[PDB]
Amino acid sequence: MQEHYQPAAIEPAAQKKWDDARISNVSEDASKPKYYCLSMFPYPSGKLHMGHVRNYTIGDVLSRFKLLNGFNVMQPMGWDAFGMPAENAAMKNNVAPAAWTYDNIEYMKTQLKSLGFAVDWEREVATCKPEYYRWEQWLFTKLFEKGIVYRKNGTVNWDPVDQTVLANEQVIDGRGWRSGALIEKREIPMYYFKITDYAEELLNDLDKLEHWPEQVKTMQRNWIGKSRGMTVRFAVSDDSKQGLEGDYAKFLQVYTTRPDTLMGATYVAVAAEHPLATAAAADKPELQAFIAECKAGSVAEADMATMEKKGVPTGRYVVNPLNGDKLEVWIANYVLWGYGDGAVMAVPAHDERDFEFAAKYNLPKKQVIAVGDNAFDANRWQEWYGDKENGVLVNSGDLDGLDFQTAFDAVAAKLQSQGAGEPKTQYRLRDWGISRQRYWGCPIPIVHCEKCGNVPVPADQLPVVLPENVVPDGMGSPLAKMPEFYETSCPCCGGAAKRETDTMDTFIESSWYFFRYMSPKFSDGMVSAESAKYWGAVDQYIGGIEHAILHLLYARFFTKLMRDEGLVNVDEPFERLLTQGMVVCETYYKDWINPADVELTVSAVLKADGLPVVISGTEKMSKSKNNGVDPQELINAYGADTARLFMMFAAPPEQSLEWSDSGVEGAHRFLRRLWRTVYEYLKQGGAVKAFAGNQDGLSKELKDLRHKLHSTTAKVSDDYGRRQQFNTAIAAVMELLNQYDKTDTGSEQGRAVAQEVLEAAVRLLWPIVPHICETLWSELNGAKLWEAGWPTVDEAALVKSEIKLRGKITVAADASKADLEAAALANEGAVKFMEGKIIVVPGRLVNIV
Ligand SMILES: CC(C)C[C@H](N)C(=O)O
Ligand SMILES: [Mg+2]
Ligand SMILES: [Zn+2]
Repeated sequence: MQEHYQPAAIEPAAQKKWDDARISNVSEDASKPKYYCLSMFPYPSGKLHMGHVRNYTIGDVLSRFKLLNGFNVMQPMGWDAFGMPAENAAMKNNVAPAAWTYDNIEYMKTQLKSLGFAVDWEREVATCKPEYYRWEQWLFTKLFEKGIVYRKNGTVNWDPVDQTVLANEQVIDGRGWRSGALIEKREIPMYYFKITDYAEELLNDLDKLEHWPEQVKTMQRNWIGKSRGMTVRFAVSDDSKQGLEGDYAKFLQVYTTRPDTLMGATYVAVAAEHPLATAAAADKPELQAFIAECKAGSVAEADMATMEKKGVPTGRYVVNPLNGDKLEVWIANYVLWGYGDGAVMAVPAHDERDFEFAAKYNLPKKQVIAVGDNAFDANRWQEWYGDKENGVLVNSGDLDGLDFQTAFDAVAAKLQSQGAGEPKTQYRLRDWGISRQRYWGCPIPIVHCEKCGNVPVPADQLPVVLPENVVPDGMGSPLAKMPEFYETSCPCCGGAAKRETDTMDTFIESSWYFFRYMSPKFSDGMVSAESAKYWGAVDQYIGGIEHAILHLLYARFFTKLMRDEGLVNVDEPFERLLTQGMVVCETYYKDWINPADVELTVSAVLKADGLPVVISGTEKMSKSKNNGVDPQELINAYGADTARLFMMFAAPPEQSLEWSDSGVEGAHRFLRRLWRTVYEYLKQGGAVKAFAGNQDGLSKELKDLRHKLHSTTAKVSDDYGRRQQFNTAIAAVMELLNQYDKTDTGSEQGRAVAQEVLEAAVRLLWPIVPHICETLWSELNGAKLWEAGWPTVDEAALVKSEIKLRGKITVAADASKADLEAAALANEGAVKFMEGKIIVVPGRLVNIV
């Protein structure tokens, strides 16, 4: 054994031992219980960043822990390789996006192998390869046949200068980004997943996920936005039919989730495109201007709640079918023409938005809900104005006194009798548009034929191959200009036809890749049933909260689609879910300087020029402030184990991790100490059989150390398995070593206990720093570490020794105050001096007066 810790020595050899042993290359082995630990696979955008290293070390700790508990553990990796990164690099460097990701793949793959993650590289996928995306094309056509995917016209943001479609985030103040020209909204045919059909199943199944963090389930429910409310029809007043045609001359229909407050509607509001809006806007020019100002506007959800609510009166009127009030119809910029009806009611007394609107315009407010003896101020919104649970109706005539749900059922009753109303479920969830006017993406398997329409490619012809020898210019979609690509035959009639040229939302790959890992070379379908039956569902998923909504929702949706196709039998893909916290680092600068390029003394200056540089604040490692710390700088300088140890110890996984030079140093020093402990131990005796069995007759000191050992093993087992707090687990192992350091392990029995401590410590840290632990282990013991398995808790080591003057009794050391006092009134010498308060002094006397 060398005296000095050399990570650059032992880390490649350990990996080679693990590789040669093929401990991570696993099959569908019924001779072992399966465990599927999955980390969110990366975009091959170039190199790894500290976020990758944190995410994948967390998954590897969990994987290795289950491995040492004998599970058949699959920890797969692969490349989410479609998207804009490559397309952008293709413009920047005149290289094909394929060639640019593959170069990133083989680099990041050796970068990951370098870190020693216990990963089944035989299960590696790359989503940008035909043998992968052919299967999402296949499912696309299957669902397109059933109408679960359909074609309809949707609006997009067209930049008439950059000449492509822009995302609703890449538009700034109504204009483009790299062009900044006035966006043209254009109606183009597009493909959708009918995810609304699965809304209720996606909502209700969340309850099955007892091991998901509730916030993620909460975020998923709010995005689906189920509501149980009422459709309500308002008779258009006789004087207000001027210009109204058809069923819009008859009634204004709105949706509401507070029909219990229908007696409080003081006006109504219609979208800019509403027939009543435009029928009023004929002879009134200022309404036509308002309608145009609304049309020329963003529709971003974030822009909507942070928007000055604006309305205009119309002079048209409708009648509330409950109390006969005459209510003016306003046009308002918060009403959207597409979400159910194009119009809402407004109850300012019990809806804050309606309250601020009515306070701006001096519109009336009618309190119809009261909450106990709560005073009500018409010029002061308070939280209880919107109480759906602790309210009963007031100023509502024959509806006074009912709670929400009783008044709900009564208003439904009253409205249905008149026919003017019916209950209705609604969801904010829209359908999932998957078409992208982009090159580097899965081609959409549809061929357009003038005779046969939009026909899907037969399963025999799949894949529709994306040509890789392309360098997109950003001035269009190169597929739509490649006749050698889009020109084809019709599969139904054999005549001239053109392929679809849009590609798919790259969320499509990440929506089913966890199943493909079960059989990534299977050629007869998405996933062989043999592997799907064995692996079932992902036992543990690890990723960032940036995917808690859309990616998880799409992954769950694809699971239930794939189930309903009979490809899998699970309903939900991820049982356990762990959200990694982000990694932050200080920034340095008008001109942001990578920290490794900086000499930071109290002060801080450049690394080259040596001139004073500005030490700015601390934030997520990014490119916007050039504070990403390349983990390759970390591995070269301290080894992989120091890197993994630093991030697992710096903070709990869910919490943000602050980069720290002294932190990495400490991690490396602790590994240096762990190395020296074993070396010093073997220098004065060499290996011996670890202590085991009855510990009676061990000295008090060695007994305590065995107590500290097996209590540590229980707490590290708990921190790995249930709490998933790896920082406290590492702390506990440091506490054991500290007590060991203070324990005279010189005797024969002392060396046996010392051997027990060390053999447990290296196995307890192996999930975090396996390179040094694998090395130290084989220097302590000749068996395979993975075959010796996770250390067991010796519960005997946890039982600590037991503790007129009438007599003396023996009680336990962890006894109760009633435990000692109970034996006092049953002692022989006690009853002899008692003849039919009890001052119990723990550790001395228990006198009974
Ligand atoms: C699960 C995937 C959506 C993860 C994604 N490829 C990422 O690197 O963030
Ligand atoms: Mg269950
Ligand atoms: Zn045809």
